Amino acid sequence: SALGKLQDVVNQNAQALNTLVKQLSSNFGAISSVLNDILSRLDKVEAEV
Amino acid sequence: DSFVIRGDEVRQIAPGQTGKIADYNYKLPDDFTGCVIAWNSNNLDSKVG
Repeated sequence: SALGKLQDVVNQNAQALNTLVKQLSSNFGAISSVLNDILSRLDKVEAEV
Repeated sequence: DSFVIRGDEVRQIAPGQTGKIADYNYKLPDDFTGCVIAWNSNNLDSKVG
């Protein structure tokens, strides 16, 4: 616990990076999180939404 | 653009649709700005023979 501040900063940076790289798996109301599965299941007028 | 089609093929004139007429001889772009005008001409073009 002597170097807790630097370790905490590193852990916060790593957690921010992990959250930013994990937010891609979310749907955000869409049908899927993968663009290939969306551009190959709907037409060019409904997949745009 | 003046042309004659089937009464069931009117829905194919809308942009971003499907159909044999809408994909082989006539097609509107996705950024079409205008109005589509259509009317019945059975007593004008159709012939008894």
